[PDB]
Amino acid sequence: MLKGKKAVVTGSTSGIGLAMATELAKAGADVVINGFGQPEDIERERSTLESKFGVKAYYLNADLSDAQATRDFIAKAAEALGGLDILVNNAGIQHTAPIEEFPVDKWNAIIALNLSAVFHGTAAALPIMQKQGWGRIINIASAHGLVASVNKSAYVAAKHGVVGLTKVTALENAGKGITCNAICPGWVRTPLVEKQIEAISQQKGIDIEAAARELLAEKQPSLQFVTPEQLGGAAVFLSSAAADQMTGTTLSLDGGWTAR
Amino acid sequence: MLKGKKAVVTGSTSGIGLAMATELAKAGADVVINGFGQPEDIERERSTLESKFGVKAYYLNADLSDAQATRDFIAKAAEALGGLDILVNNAGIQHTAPIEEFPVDKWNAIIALNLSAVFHGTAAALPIMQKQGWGRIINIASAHGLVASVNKSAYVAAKHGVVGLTKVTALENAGKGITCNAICPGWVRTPLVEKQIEAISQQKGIDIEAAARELLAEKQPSLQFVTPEQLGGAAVFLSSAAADQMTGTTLSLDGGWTAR
Amino acid sequence: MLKGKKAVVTGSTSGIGLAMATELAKAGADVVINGFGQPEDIERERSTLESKFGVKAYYLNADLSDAQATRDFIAKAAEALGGLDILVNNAGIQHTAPIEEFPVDKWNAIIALNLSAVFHGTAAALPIMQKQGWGRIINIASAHGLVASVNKSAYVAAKHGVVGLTKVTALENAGKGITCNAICPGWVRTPLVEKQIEAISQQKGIDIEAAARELLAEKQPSLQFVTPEQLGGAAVFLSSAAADQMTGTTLSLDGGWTAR
Amino acid sequence: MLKGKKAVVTGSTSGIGLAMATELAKAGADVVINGFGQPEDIERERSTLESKFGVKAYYLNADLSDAQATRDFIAKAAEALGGLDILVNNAGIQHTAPIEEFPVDKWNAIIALNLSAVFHGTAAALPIMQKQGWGRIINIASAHGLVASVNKSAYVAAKHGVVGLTKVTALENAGKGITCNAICPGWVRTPLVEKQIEAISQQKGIDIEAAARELLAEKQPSLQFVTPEQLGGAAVFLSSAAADQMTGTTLSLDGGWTAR
Ligand SMILES: NC(=O)c1ccc[n+]([C@@H]2O[C@H](COP(=O)([O-])OP(=O)(O)OC[C@H]3O[C@@H](n4cnc5c(N)ncnc54)[C@H](O)[C@@H]3O)[C@@H](O)[C@H]2O)c1
Ligand SMILES: NC(=O)c1ccc[n+]([C@@H]2O[C@H](COP(=O)([O-])OP(=O)(O)OC[C@H]3O[C@@H](n4cnc5c(N)ncnc54)[C@H](O)[C@@H]3O)[C@@H](O)[C@H]2O)c1
Ligand SMILES: NC(=O)c1ccc[n+]([C@@H]2O[C@H](COP(=O)([O-])OP(=O)(O)OC[C@H]3O[C@@H](n4cnc5c(N)ncnc54)[C@H](O)[C@@H]3O)[C@@H](O)[C@H]2O)c1
Ligand SMILES: NC(=O)c1ccc[n+]([C@@H]2O[C@H](COP(=O)([O-])OP(=O)(O)OC[C@H]3O[C@@H](n4cnc5c(N)ncnc54)[C@H](O)[C@@H]3O)[C@@H](O)[C@H]2O)c1
Ligand code: NA
Ligand code: NA
Repeated sequence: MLKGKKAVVTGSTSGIGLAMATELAKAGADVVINGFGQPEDIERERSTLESKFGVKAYYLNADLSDAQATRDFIAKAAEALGGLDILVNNAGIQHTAPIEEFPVDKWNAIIALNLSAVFHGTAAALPIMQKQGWGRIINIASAHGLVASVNKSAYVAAKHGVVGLTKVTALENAGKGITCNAICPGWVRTPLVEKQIEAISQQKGIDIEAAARELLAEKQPSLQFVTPEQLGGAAVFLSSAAADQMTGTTLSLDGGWTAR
Repeated sequence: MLKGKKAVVTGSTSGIGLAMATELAKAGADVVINGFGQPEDIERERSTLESKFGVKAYYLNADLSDAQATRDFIAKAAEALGGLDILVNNAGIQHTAPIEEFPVDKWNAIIALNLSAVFHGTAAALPIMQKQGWGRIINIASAHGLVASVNKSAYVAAKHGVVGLTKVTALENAGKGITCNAICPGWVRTPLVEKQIEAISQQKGIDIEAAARELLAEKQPSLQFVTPEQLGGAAVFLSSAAADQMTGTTLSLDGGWTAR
Repeated sequence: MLKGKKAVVTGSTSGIGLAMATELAKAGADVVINGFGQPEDIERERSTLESKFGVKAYYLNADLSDAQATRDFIAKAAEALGGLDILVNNAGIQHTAPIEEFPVDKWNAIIALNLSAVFHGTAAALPIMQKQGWGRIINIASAHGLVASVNKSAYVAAKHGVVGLTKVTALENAGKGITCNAICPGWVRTPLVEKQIEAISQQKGIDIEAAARELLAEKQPSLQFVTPEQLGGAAVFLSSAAADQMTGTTLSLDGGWTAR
Repeated sequence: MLKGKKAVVTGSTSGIGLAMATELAKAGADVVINGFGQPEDIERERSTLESKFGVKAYYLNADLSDAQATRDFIAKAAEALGGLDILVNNAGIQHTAPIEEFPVDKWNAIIALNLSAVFHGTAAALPIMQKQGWGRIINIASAHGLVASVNKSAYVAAKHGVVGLTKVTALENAGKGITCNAICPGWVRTPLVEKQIEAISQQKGIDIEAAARELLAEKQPSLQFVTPEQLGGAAVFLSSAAADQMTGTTLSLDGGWTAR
């Protein structure tokens, strides 16, 4: 556990990121959360981290598709926490279309958030971690950082990029007490995936749960979703001493996706 | 933690395997240990698992280079434990030489133990795990299951084989409550590596600790050994609920080896 | 050979790209070249393709860091050639620095050219190839699309991205007569690498050829550079019938870099 | 082309190997063929290589599941040819079953032929190639050297092993003028695959060509078989000067299998 640690999770107002923040707070870390949503919902989440788990929590709104806003977000997060031990670069978006129809603005948006924000956030965090001789950078990539699917050019490119960037970060900081790894989930039933399930259901003329089964069966041999709580557990493991020499690698929780 | 669980670790009389057994016993599992060594040392280890950690422990001697002996070992282990929830296929040997000089008997020995024993042990364990709808198979591969080094033809071939076999096991048992993953360590300073350090030291005419540094610097960017305790921690993570959808993959704890 | 084929090579005014164009022209393709340099040198190269190899050649200046300029370049190339059978996405730049010092504008420039231009060029080319039921898209990635090195965050991220994008392109166009693959070279002694050799030489206080040897020895087991002509040969192979079912993959010509 | 070169192809009495031998003979190499079959068919193939392509051809019967027989085969091949420039390690077998039912003798047979014979053949060939400062070792692995499928434990393990062994061979001989690479095909409609198609057809109660379509659709995005002639073309490319710095890698011709 992580008592005393200071953690930042991007895109933690909902989905995987919120489960990350929750597991980190449970383990005893103070947490900065981030992302979009209804103000009342976000404040309920912030206050819940504090009242359930007895840690400090802060919400810092920053649109991480902007480089300077990301760099400023990290600075503000570190100021709030009084340090920065663990950075989870999680915020991301999706858009599906074939390449020749793929909107240029969607390409740019996905590269900006899913790839460039990881770079800018890392760049801002590293000097803090380097000065204290301890850090964890945990990038949320995807099975799509290792393999491809149709109609996901920007996302697959970005996630592959994140895997590469994770490696560079690790190598540059090897031996310094700082590790960087990429968690690579398969399907997790958040709203990012519910939209894809809904789209299949309309294409096929089937109920939503039949469509969820079809989505799993195509990619994920276990035929079960990965959960946000499982991913939170993986982040806590990466943050532990057992993972001191785990750096520059991918941790796939994907129900067998990448085994075939 | 793993209270009530029944674990078998091959090649757990010393080295990584003994640390695996220790962490599993600490987490509350009963443990079957296995491997060669001085009878008094092995019995001290068995009795220590019991008296420190309050679990049952059994030592079953089996030379796992023999298929039938491996299959019989699993049966005897399951009988002793009253079940079999977690199998860690760890036993292995090494021999370095270039291919054209590599002894045929050493090729055969390394394939037999480092690869075939994983198959035979898995084959024996699976029906037990399938009937109870829960299992963990944890194969100890290597960074050398993903990349190569000179003079390690048999070992690299075997370890790559283990990574492949891990994938097949995972896919065949997808959704059944059984996962199979391969831990892929970089250098860990056991006697298997001390022999290689000694060999460098003689080649270079340097003290042993200088030779250990040279061994690390060539391969392992962190310039630190991975520890057996870290690997034990990884095994405990793989055995946890957070890893229910982690299957068919590799968990590299290698100080950056495979990032470059 | 490629008589009658219509090829476009980005960044073919010098370096690898010019060797690509040359091999394609030798094989009988008409070629559009592209890139920066002295006008007289570029025109000499264009006219040389024609007079040596008896093909048509065109130079179209476009700064491919701009999306619309890339898309317009493809349209103009296809108009010049009367079609578009083979697209080699080669143009790229490099900049070395550690992450926390890595200029934001250099990150943006490298992502724009080395990754985004591949997307925009592919997007523009695909409908042409889809309508004729034959095409080759050949992306020039790197060993750094598969593994990392220090101080190359943007480039490694971009090149990993290219490998991902190559996979998506291949899958979206599977069976259509169009393949997409990524050539992943190790060191090739162009000006992009000569700058790095010069930088080592100054850091170490050694002559340039000693520095070239040091650059090779660190990464490239063969201790020899890959040549632009070899890479041109690989492109010609990818464009051949033997490669009709080679799609979505990487072709490493790297002197062993990625084997270890 | 390969005029004057001396090539050996294991398991070249039929299937992929015979197409390998044919392309090598077409390119001007003398060829030793090997494998089982009807004596009259094998002699017709040998004599055809000579009369169509004007090269010398030899058939040497050796059961390559035996180490010493493999090593002796290489010696006899080199004696027949007057040298040995190109070795294609192709012979292989398949057997499908789940792990817990997988015959021990089939595990042993597949490891012996598909993995160990590659080692023994390489070991025998290397000193010949080392003394002349030129060689090509071309191992026929599979998509199953990179990823898994159910019911193929031994084969996947073996093929992964071959990929590892290829890397070691390459690294040990880096810079010596000898390269070693693994061709990794997807489905090729030989008798090894026809048996699997027939098995699907009986399971599903469908005609053989429907079953062939189902076999492709599951794994191979292009929905077309790879041909033996394509693979022969890849071998000829690997043997060319363009591939002098291609070593230690995999060349996937798999219709997109490994892209997803
Ligand atoms: N759901 C899956 O199956 C899955 C699988 C693998 C990887 N991923 C990755 O996990 C991460 C989280 O995905 P999720 O499924 O929880 O998605 P989600 O849509 O449920 O949550 C996205 C989060 O990011 C925030 N966000 C969006 N745009 C932002 C911006 N410009 N700046 C700051 N925050 C922003 C949202 O407000 C939200 O908090 C993403 O990187 C995604 O690619 C998801
Ligand atoms: N040490 C490292 O750096 C390292 C790194 C990666 C992977 N590995 C792998 O970890 C595993 C353990 O290695 P280690 O370094 O602890 O080695 P070790 O030599 O210290 O221990 C080997 C264990 O296996 C047992 N053993 C040997 N032959 C056996 C046989 N025929 N049957 C049953 N048991 C047998 C030994 O008695 C001992 O208990 C091996 O598979 C090895 O390949 C080790
Ligand atoms: N040299 C190597 O060792 C090596 C190895 C692997 C991959 N690569 C890749 O090969 C490709 C070519 O590299 P190179 O070594 O020949 O480099 P180079 O610097 O010699 O040539 C780069 C080419 O791209 C052009 N170019 C640059 N910016 C451009 C822009 N904005 N728009 C259009 N054209 C532009 C240049 O004018 C030139 O024609 C790059 O993608 C590089 O990443 C090179
Ligand atoms: N067919 C495919 O889809 C496919 C795909 C990828 C890889 N492969 C690999 O390609 C290689 C050739 O396969 P194929 O499909 O042509 O099979 P095949 O069954 O058509 O041919 C096998 C060849 O090996 C010979 N052989 C068998 N046992 C032997 C032994 N003990 N000693 C010497 N020779 C022996 C046979 O006589 C025959 O010449 C194998 O390694 C296989 O794993 C095949
Ligand atoms: Na590597
Ligand atoms: Na895959």
